[PDB]
Amino acid sequence: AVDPIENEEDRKKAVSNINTLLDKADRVYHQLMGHRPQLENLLCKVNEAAPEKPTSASVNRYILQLAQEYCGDCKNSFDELSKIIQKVFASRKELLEYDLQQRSQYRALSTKCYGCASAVTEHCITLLRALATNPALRHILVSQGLIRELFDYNLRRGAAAMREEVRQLMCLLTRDNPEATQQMNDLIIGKVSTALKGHWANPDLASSLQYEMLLLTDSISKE
Amino acid sequence: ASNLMIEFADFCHKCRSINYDEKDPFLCNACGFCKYARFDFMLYAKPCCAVDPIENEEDRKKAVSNINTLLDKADRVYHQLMGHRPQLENLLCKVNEAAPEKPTSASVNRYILQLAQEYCGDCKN
Repeated sequence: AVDPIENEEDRKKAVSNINTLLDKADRVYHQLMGHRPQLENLLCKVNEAAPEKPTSASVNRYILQLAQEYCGDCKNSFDELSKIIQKVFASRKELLEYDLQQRSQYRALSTKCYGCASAVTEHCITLLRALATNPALRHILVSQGLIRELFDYNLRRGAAAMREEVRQLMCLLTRDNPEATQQMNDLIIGKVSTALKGHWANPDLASSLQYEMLLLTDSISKE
Repeated sequence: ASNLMIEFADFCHKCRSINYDEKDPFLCNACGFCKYARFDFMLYAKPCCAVDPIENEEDRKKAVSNINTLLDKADRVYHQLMGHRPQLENLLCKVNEAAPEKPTSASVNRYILQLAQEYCGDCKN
C-alpha cells in the first residue's frame, strides 16, 4: 500500500511516486522483452536438434541455456515487473480515492492473456463434459459439430489432464450416435493414413500420431 | 609387460636393517635404502590388456578355464546391459508425451533428466 493522501502536498508526492514507478516499470519491461530475441535464437538452435559430442551435463547445451534464460532471467524480470505494476496500481488507487474524497450503482462507483484463455478453455471443457449427460443435449451438441472442433484444436494442446478429459468428452459425445462414431472413425483413419503415406519419409510423421491412437484406444475401451 | 627387474649392472640407512650378507650394497637388501643414490623413473607408455603366454598343456587348461569364466561374466553383463532397454523405452514414451507440468539446474522436464541419467549414466557404464 501507500501512505494516505490528505493534502495537496500528499497528492503531489503520490503523483511524483507514480511517475517514478512508471519509469521504473518501463525500464523493467524493456529489460524483460530484451530476452525475447535471444530466446528466439536459442529456440532456433534447439529446433535444429543437431547431434553434438561433449549426468547433469548430458542434456543439450542449448536446452540448458534456454532453461537458464527463461526460468532464471525471464522469471525474475516478470516478478519485478509484477511488483512494480502492483505498487503503481496501489498508488493510483490511493490518488483516485483522495481525489474522490476531495470532490449496485454505489458499488459500481488482460485481453492478451494466454493463461486466462487457457483457463477459459479448461472451464469450457468441464462444462461441456457436464452438459454431455443429457442425451438430447448430446444430440444437439453433435449437431453443432463440436466433435470436429475438439479434434482439430483442443485435442493436443493443453495439459495432460486436459488431454485425458478431452478424450473422455469425445468418447461420451459418441456414446450411442452411430453417425458420430462413423465420423470420428473416419477422421482418425484419414489422419492415420495420411501419416502412413509418408511413413518411409518422415520419422516425425510417425511420432505425431500418438494422441489419435490413444483416443482410439480410449474409445474402444468404453463398451 | 606386467613386471620388471632393473639392476645396477655395473658400478640400512632407512630401515636400520643391517644386511649382514651385503656390507655395502647399492641398496638395502631388505629396505632398498640406497646409500649410493636415489633413482626415479617414468615411462612414455600406454596401458595394455593382454595375457601371460601359454606354454604348457596346464597353461592351456588354465586358459580354457579363464575363458569360460570370462564368458560367463560377459553373459551376465550383457544381460544386465540389455535389461535397461525397456525402461529407456518407457521413459522415451513418457517424454514423447511432452505433457506440460509445474515444478535453473532442475528446470528441465523430470522425464528428460531421468532419461539422461539412465542412458548417459547406466548405459554408458
